[PDB]
Amino acid sequence: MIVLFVDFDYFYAQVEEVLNPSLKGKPVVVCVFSGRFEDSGAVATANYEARKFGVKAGIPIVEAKKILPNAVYLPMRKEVYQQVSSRIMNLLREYSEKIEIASIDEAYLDISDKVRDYREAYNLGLEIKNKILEKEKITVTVGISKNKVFAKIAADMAKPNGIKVIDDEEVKRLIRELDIADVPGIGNITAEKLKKLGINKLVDTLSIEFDKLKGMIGEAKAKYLISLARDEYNEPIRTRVRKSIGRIVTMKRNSRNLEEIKPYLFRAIEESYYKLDKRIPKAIHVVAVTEDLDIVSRGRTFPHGISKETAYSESVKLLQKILEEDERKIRRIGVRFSKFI
DNA sequence: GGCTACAGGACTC
DNA sequence: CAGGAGTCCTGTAGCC
Ligand SMILES: Nc1ccn([C@@H]2CS[C@H](COP(=O)(O)OP(=O)(O)NP(=O)(O)O)O2)c(=O)n1
Ligand SMILES: [Ca+2]
Ligand SMILES: [Ca+2]
Ligand SMILES: [Ca+2]
Ligand SMILES: [Ca+2]
Repeated sequence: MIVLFVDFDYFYAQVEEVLNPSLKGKPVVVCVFSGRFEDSGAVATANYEARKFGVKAGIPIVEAKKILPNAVYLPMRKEVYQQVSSRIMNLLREYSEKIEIASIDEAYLDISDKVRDYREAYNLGLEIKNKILEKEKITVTVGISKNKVFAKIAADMAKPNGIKVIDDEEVKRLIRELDIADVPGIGNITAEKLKKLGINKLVDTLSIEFDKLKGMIGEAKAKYLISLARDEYNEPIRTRVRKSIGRIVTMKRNSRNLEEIKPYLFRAIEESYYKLDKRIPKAIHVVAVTEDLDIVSRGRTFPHGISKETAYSESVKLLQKILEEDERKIRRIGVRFSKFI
């Protein structure tokens, strides 16, 4: 199989640049203002200008400002980025029916039947990079390999504004050399408990007792890593269908007071229903982020669709449930709908 | 034993 | 100083 992965560069930031070219060349920081106090919130993402100085996704906005006080701080305008995204996804579909839109920012294309080899695949990569630049002036990075995991690693190595092919030999080389931390799906926690078994590379999973790998990191995860080490990994490119829709908001104040939280919970429901469009969920979950950043939740599945009214009442019951079974204070409250009809 | 629901865990962008 | 949205897996407990 031949997979061609497309990853838009500093997507949110670049879209802002396309809409306002004077930004070009400056450090741009796209932010999620929380509402609690001046500059409370976090960085959603930033361009390379800002990034090369340590301003990265997830850090607090005030910390970003300490590092880059004169950078441009823009509020997230997701709907805008989503519309530009949708248009680019449509361009990619001209290249293949077997397409997987993994996020607002990435897409996997199976071009096995469009191209004969990696040479023709690389060339198809330039063709795509060019198309997107012509139509939307967005630069992207193209990763190419025999499966989704290595096509993504390929792009991770070539961004930004790049294109890279990882043929069969480098796959073998990477299995040996590549820091297993850089493997998609392995975060700090997993990587810590991995690399602490001397497993620092994909190969190391082959020589360790299985019940043991699986003891530290779970079955699915160990099979995944091993199948990759054996160069026997295969996951087809697939149309993705959204399985949940939700909304979570940050309260001005942390609270444990039911009447004080309801307003937030209710607004989160309204926004959620809106996004459901015509989907009818059978399940609802009330999600709360506590005082200390711990996530708690209580849900319920119904044998029928959930009307907005039923969502309102059930959410309060679920919220009460949380309040009763957890003495902590809530800082963020929301809901998530799933199991659509 | 294994399938279901539910709640938490970990990860990705 | 700690936003937001969405996905997959696992441990536990009911049940067949
Ligand atoms: N922690 C994070 C990470 C990403 N984001 C959002 C979700 S999608 C948008 C992608 O922006 P981005 O900077 O282009 O992400 P990348 O790491 O792919 N940058 P790139 O090198 O272009 O692929 O960032 C976020 O809100 N919070
Ligand atoms: Ca990405
Ligand atoms: Ca990107
Ligand atoms: Ca063509
Ligand atoms: Ca990692």
